Amino acid sequence: GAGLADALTAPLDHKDKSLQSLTLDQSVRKNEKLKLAAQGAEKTYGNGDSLNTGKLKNDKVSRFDFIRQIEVDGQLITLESGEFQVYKQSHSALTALQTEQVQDSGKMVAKRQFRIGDIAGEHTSFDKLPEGGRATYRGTAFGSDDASGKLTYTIDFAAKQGHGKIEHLKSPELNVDLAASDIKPDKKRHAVISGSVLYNQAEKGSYSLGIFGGQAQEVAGSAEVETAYYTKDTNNNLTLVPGIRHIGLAAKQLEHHHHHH
Repeated sequence: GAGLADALTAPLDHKDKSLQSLTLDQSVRKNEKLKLAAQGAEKTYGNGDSLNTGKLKNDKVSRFDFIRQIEVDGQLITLESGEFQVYKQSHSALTALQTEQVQDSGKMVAKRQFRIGDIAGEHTSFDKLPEGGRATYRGTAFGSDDASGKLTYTIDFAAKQGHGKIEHLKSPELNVDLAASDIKPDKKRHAVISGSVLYNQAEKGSYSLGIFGGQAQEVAGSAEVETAYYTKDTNNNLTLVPGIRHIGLAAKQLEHHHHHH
């Protein structure tokens, strides 16, 4: 697939597959500039700009190089550097950022972080949900340095309650269970599910999924798993501090098309 450079250069096309535009909001805030570069050329994005996801492959992670910067007195200052990840589905898509370089004034230090960017798509109205039956969504859960997570979720529309499970991630602590939670309409009446995660029947963080698709075809959100990492003091004093591991979640129902299997 060589159309990943077309996502940064070619305009929006109505014939492109599935979700063709992603509004970059949380990925780049305020006056910041998010420069994406991959394959051939590059494109700079501002807050609210559109990402031409239509020319990216569905159900796969596209990887760009991102430089998050800001202008100070007419000159761009590199705030963050790393890899920008985009997972595209048919009615929803989400982005993630792997921090590789931060500031620490004029230089850049090497720090590795990972956060979830935007989670956008055709939000399903809570007032337009099915009434009865259980939908099975299967897809990907991807975290820092691991895109092979297998996400499985199921929603009961008669009880308005869904639950899930994450498997096959490299770190066995991240293979956590998505506890049962109710379907609730958010501020914009969109159908969202928020709950906790369970490892060995113990709370280890939270998770938030959004229902996307005109007929609730897909679910897309993120999970925050509670972990603990080491901090090396200025005198080599280790401290076991708590941290959060962010996991991108994106699943879809099994499709049945008119003219192909």
